[PDB]
Parts: sequence; structure tokens; C-alpha cells
Amino acid sequence: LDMSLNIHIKSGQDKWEVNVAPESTVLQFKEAINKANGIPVANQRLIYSGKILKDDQTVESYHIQDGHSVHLVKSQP
Repeated sequence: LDMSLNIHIKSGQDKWEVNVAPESTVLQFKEAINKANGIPVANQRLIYSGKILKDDQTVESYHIQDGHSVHLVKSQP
């Protein structure tokens, strides 16, 4: 079976939930976030463990675990 991570996305008072494969790139993670909240991929800055997530790295590479949270900051592309 495919593995999956349930990740909470936080921005101020707002929170959304997505479900993504560990092997997915951050670009595909942002696409899942866009489906959940409508914020364009180009405008998403994601932060986990104090680090901005890079589009060509995987979710797993940042050691994001099932049920953790990632911070979203709307930013200019």
C-alpha cells in the first residue's frame, strides 16, 4: 500500500488539512494545499522546523510526521 501523511497547514487563525505521500516533492505538497485552500502554489511559503521548504525536496526529507503541522505564509512569487 501507498504511505500517506496527514498534515495540518496553519496560517494565523486558519487551519487546513492535507494528505500527501512522504515521497512527494514540496511542489506536489503545495498543489495539495492549493486544492484545500485556493492559495496559488506560487504564493505559498511553507515553514517546518524553522526552515522554508524547497520545491524540489520531498516532504519526507524534512522529517514531517503524520499529524504534524506546517506553517503557511502568503508571499509574493
